Amino acid sequence: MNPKRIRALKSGKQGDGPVVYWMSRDQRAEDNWALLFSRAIAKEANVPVVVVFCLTDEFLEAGIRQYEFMLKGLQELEVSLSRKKIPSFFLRGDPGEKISRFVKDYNAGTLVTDFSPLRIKNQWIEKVISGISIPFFEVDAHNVVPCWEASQKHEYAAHTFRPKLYALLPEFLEEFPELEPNSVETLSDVLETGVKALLPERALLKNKDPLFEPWHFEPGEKAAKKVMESFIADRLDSYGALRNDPTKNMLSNLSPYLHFGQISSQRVVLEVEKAESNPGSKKAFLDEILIWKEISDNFCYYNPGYDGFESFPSWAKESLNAHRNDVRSHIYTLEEFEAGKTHDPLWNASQMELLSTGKMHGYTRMYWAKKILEWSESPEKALEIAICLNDRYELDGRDPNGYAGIAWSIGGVHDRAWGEREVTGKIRYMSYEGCKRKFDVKLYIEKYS
Ligand SMILES: Cc1cc2nc3c(=O)[nH]c(=O)nc-3n(C[C@H](O)[C@H](O)[C@H](O)COP(=O)(O)OP(=O)(O)OC[C@H]3O[C@@H](n4cnc5c(N)ncnc54)[C@H](O)[C@@H]3O)c2cc1C
Repeated sequence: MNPKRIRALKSGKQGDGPVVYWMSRDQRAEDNWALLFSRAIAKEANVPVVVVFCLTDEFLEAGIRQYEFMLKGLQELEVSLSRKKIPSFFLRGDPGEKISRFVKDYNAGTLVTDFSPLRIKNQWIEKVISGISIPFFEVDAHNVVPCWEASQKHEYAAHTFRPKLYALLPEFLEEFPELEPNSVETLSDVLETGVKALLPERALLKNKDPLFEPWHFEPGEKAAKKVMESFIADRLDSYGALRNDPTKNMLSNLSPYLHFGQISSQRVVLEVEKAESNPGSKKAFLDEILIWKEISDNFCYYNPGYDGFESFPSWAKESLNAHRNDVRSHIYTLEEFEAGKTHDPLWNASQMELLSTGKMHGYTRMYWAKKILEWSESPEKALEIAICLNDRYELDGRDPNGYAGIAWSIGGVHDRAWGEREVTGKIRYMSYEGCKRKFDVKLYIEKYS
């Protein structure tokens, strides 16, 4: 148990009651350092470990697709924690008021949470800390190398992050010890009432018939294991050569599970490393799941304004500002962008895939966010438009990967300066003709009418 994984947010009188794990990011029972450390703290005090998960007033900003995925996995997680003699409690309200009241009504001895770098979690922590006196710990249960330990500053490129992370990989890439067992209404009720509130906001194709297709990704820890095994056995060999072809789904499709913490990324990394495949495909996949995923936490953790023009690199701010007054080829409102009402059939196909499946191909994720920059009055409104559609419609959205990916596409964050254009300046450019050379755009457009 590496102590560099756990940080202290409040040092108080170490309480005399159950250690409470505040699940936020990692919604799984296996391979969870926050769950394995809380048990270790529990055993050192002879008190049973418990889990509390808060259902917040911020789900109504997303849709049914995200609400169902999370709650269905929780129903499976609740059963799993029961079989390990850990009781799971679910509260519906403000985490600051709900958690503070809970630790008092149950005589919590120690409080543990998993690590999110997002602004909304720092908001919740501010409230809880001001109303509790027991010690408050957090564990990075989502990154292979803990976010604060990998780097002490914000990195400007991946070629600088890849040595700093791989030099610490032997310290932190290791097997999970098992979760030894211990010595506010039903979830189905909450799913029922939540669906009703969100229902008249459901995305609808034309009229009546809804747009989302929930049969693409089953939620839960067990489904994620089947996904990862199917990727390694069937899709890992050709990852490095086919990841950039949207006509073929040769990606791991792990992001909906990764975002909700329904499978630990290190569990993925251990099995990839031990498996024989195309060595280049292994090299390409490991870079995405270790370098680019864990640098996204670094961007969000070390930039308080990660979702604004303020966090862009200086060369990109200077270039974009010099082109704010250029004429734009087209301008679309958010409502037009949502429905896929653009003059680009490649963009409209990309939007239609997101609406239908809640997951959009990683390659077109760059084209789709750069045309938003090309068709917006200012880069600021483009950042808002890109954030709005991503968080609303992506299964894996509302994630540090999303903001880092969007900041990469719009402001060149973790990228370099390129040849100047109008409107977009030095930012990397992706043309309609360029995508035709790399993959058969005809099938992708037809597949999503
Ligand atoms: C503008 C934009 C927005 C994005 N929004 C999100 C998002 O909200 N949530 C999200 O999880 N990913 C986002 N992605 C990152 C990336 O596209 C997805 O991780 C990936 O496409 C998800 O599908 P996959 O699991 O089949 O990827 P795979 O090719 O199978 O890679 C596996 C994992 O590596 C990680 N990864 C892969 N590519 C990237 C990347 N470019 N940056 C960071 N991590 C990466 C992902 O965690 C991914 O799950 C975004 C990318 C861009 C360019």
